[PDB]
Amino acid sequence: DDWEIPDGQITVGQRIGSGSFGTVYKGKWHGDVAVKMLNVTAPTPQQLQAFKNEVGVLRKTRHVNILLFMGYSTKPQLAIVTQWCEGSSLYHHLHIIETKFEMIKLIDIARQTAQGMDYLHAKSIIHRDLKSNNIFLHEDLTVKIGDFGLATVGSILWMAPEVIRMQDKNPYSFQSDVYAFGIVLYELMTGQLPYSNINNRDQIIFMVGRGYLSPDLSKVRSNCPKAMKRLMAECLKKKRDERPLFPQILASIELLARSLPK
Ligand SMILES: CCOC(=O)c1sc2cnccc2c1Nc1ccc2c(c1)=CCC=2NO
Repeated sequence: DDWEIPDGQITVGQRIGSGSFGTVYKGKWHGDVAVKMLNVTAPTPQQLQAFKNEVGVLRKTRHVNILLFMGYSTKPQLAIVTQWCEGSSLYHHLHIIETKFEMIKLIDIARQTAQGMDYLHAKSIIHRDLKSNNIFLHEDLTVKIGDFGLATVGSILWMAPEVIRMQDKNPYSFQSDVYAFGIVLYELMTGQLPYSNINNRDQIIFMVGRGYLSPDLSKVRSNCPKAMKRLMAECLKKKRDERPLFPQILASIELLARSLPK
């Protein structure tokens, strides 16, 4: 049953980038896998803890739309092994290679991301770092929500105002996750990162916190359904309690889906 992998089983190859608390690599372990690794000579109890935390979280997830946790290793170094996604993250698709997705597809990406979160929230798992960087597109047609380093039971554009102005003790809730999802909906419908016309970060932070700046929703592409625009505004509510929860969100996306191809 248990998920530890004995030393020497994980062949670590190409370095591909970074995730929360570690470096990501493409590896082999009964096929292609992704490997997030500490690569520190000796781990701090600080690091040891965030590692044991994440593993504990991942092992409660088993879902199409949640990046499949496969195993962990503490042996050569601290490392988490997950399935491989050939074809890049949603952030990369949108703001790096500039994939021009069709609308029908964009809504389906949004329908799966919603689907995955509903699952996590049903299991009382707050992601706390949802962004397009953490939304992976497996073989170009299947959304896998990844990176649970911050989840519970640095990147500010997806952060709800409440979270931005650090008060009280815990600003992170289902509602804060909904906000994050709201911004990825923005990226999808606009093909742009929010506040793109402001070049000062500490201004964007300040301003979102005091609520002087919200995402400019009149930038959604003309064939984005009125129903979809409405849901987006609902997610990006400054007051957190005026946001819907994912069960209600998902329903809306599935209703606008059926009345689209016709
Ligand atoms: C170019 C940078 O991209 C990366 O960071 C990539 S490319 C890729 C491909 N397939 C799966 C994951 C990834 C990935 N990121 C991640 C992010 C978090 C991860 C991870 C891989 C393995 C365990 C873990 N924590 O839960």
